[PDB]
Amino acid sequence: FVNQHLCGSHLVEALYLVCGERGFFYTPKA
Amino acid sequence: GIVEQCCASVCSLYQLENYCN
Ligand code: NA
Repeated sequence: FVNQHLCGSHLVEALYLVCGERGFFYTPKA
Repeated sequence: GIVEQCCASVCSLYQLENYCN
């Protein structure tokens, strides 16, 4: 479900789901 | 950044996993 355009909360929810308990970092300004 | 890679263009599992801890 990750091979599409994922923006904003849609991106953060894909990160939350794929990463699990490992957690993630969301740095929108790169 | 992830926004260029996943919102402005199509994302992939490889790119997402790159932001997991
Ligand atoms: Na891309």
